[PDB]
Amino acid sequence: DIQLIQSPSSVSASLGDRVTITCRSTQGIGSDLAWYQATPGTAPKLLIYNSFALHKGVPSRFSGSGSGTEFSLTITGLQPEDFATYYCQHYRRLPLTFGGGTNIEVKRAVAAPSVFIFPPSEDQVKSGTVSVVCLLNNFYPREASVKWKVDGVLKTGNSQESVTEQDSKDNTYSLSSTLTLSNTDYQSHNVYACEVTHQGLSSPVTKSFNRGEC
Amino acid sequence: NVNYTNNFPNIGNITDEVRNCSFNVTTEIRDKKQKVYALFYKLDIVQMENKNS
Amino acid sequence: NVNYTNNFPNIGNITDEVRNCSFNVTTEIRDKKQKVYALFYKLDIVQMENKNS
Amino acid sequence: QLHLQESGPGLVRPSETLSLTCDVSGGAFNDAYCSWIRRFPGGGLEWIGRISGRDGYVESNPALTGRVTMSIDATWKKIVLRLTSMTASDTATYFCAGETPEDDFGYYQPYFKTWGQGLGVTVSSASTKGPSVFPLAPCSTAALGCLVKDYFPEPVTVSWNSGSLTSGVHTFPAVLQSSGLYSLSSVVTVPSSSLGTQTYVCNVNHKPSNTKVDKRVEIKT
Ligand SMILES: *[C@@H]1O[C@H](CO)[C@@H](O[C@@H]2O[C@H](CO)[C@@H](O[C@@H]3O[C@H](CO[C@H]4O[C@H](CO[C@H]5O[C@H](CO)[C@@H](O)[C@H](O)[C@@H]5O)[C@@H](O)[C@H](O[C@H]5O[C@H](CO)[C@@H](O)[C@H](O)[C@@H]5O)[C@@H]4O)[C@@H](O)[C@H](O[C@H]4O[C@H](CO)[C@@H](O)[C@H](O)[C@@H]4O)[C@@H]3O)[C@H](O)[C@H]2NC(C)=O)[C@H](O)[C@H]1NC(C)=O
Ligand SMILES: *[C@@H]1O[C@H](CO)[C@@H](O)[C@H](O)[C@H]1NC(C)=O
Ligand SMILES: *[C@@H]1O[C@H](CO)[C@@H](O)[C@H](O)[C@H]1NC(C)=O
Ligand SMILES: *[C@@H]1O[C@H](CO)[C@@H](O)[C@H](O)[C@H]1NC(C)=O
Repeated sequence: DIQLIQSPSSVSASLGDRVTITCRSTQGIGSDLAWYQATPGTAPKLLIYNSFALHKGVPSRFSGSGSGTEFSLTITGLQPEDFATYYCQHYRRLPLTFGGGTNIEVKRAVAAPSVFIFPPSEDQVKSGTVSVVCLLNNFYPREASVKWKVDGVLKTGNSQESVTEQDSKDNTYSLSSTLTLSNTDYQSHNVYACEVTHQGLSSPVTKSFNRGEC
Repeated sequence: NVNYTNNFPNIGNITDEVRNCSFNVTTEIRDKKQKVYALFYKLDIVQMENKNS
Repeated sequence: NVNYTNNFPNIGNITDEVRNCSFNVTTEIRDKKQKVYALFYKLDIVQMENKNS
Repeated sequence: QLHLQESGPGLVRPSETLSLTCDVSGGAFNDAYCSWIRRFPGGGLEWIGRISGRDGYVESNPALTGRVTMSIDATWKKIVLRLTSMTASDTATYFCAGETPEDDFGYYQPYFKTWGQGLGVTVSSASTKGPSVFPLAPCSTAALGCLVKDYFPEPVTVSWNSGSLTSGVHTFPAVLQSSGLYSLSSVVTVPSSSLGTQTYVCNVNHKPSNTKVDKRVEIKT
């Protein structure tokens, strides 16, 4: 019944920065609110209750604030465990709707994506399927659009994506852009080139394979 | 309601001015509550939180 | 408090004479209560039964 | 202290009841309220109905208007969550958290103090299927890979040379397609100076099947 919208849905900062979040409500929830630090793969850990009362045991740098409808959270120092998904929850009246979930990550080592291409192997032809993938590596930030000019026409929908989490060495990601087809359609068209979009690079690098044995 | 309503002035219609609100009151006995309905003009009722109340 | 407190009389402090007293108020969610706080002098409250009440 | 651990059945057939049971250890819900929270992949968290300890009373999210049913028993360490007509969009990590019984600012405030461990449940028909391994190889910095298709269930370990888990190992998250059978890609980043000489053995293994298959990258021209 009550929709909580938290902003920004994606933000990145380095070690020891000053980070702020907001969780705006559509109805007045008084001072009833709770904040969580839900690392993926594990249960969330409570941080704030009643929108300003720090929980016991948790680090006391989570100087929460906000009252009424505009609720905000502030962090002074950043630990390695700070970078995780945050959720804002209300408990004013039923139902107990949660928040969308903001993200905090390290923002360092800006670089350009490395585009790869791998035409399907011969033993993938033994089965009635085609497995061709255009790999993306060493890029920042996460968002990127991969285009596939199939003879100049984009048969969109078959471009699957799978991004690994933030890196602990050079702070990058890795998307697996693949288009799984069959033998009756893969051999029909001529060119299968994957083109991506990014800001750190100069020109979108086109990667493809020669029509035939490659 | 009647349809033509003697539309000589043709000013409007009282819908979107009244609300048909139900609430729980107490009868002549304190230990008994009854649910009753009433028509209230929109100028007599204020909308608190939980907009459907 | 401040430290000196203008310690000319050196009599005492208002603690052990005042108390927090807090009491329930009902809320929207069923079986949920909010505590309302106040400071009351010991001369205005009496302990009936079930100590700390 | 209070510890909440739940095992339940696990994976179940579509359109079948998910009777998850949460175990309370150390404490007891003699007066507190127990709640169920499920976490979809990504996205956020959706609150499921609530149960009291002194009395048997069940709340429910209006979205799940009639699908939910809860039970409590004599001892206050056993609790069961019952869902009816469970659809195919009910994959989540069903948590188990208890409401705060008292606080400086109120009583029985429903903000979850201690969570449980939960379990990542998924629902799909045509479940049982053995993994199928495909290799990856360019035609002419490059990389290789070991794709695993139509495997069940999660997960499938990807052993890169059984000791080469050091650099460029971008094991991507598993993906689910419309066919209901998962696809999992793999890669290890290698430069263009050790190609065609050193074998890149890729011993991808699935725990219930042990799909020990050996493969290497080849450059064909
Ligand atoms: C602001 O509001 C808050 C909340 O509203 C309020 O705090 C509450 O105050 C009330 C009244 O003092 C408390 O109610 C008591 O609850 C006791 C716990 O009951 C549970 O446990 C019973 C037994 O299991 C436990 O037994 C012992 C007890 O100590 C324990 O060690 C064990 O480990 C075990 O866990 C259990 O039987 C009971 O369930 C019964 O009751 C319900 C409700 O009636 C009934 O439906 C069930 O079928 C079942 O019969 C429950 O699960 C309880 O012991 C205690 O009972 C005494 O009082 C009754 C009634 O007066 C008498 O008949 C008798 O003397 C009993 O001994 C009583 O019910 C409640 O727990 C507080 N809530 C808190 C603290 O969160 C504040 O006071 C308010 N602020 C103010 C007033 O300033
Ligand atoms: C009520 O008022 C509206 C407002 O114009 C009008 O359109 C309608 O005909 C009136 N009568 C009924 C029965 O709705
Ligand atoms: C009146 O009380 C009954 C039972 O107590 C309840 O079902 C109904 O929703 C109430 N109506 C209101 C509060 O308008
Ligand atoms: C108040 O007076 C008492 C006298 O026993 C003293 O011990 C205490 O330090 C004083 N201050 C406070 C804050 O209690």
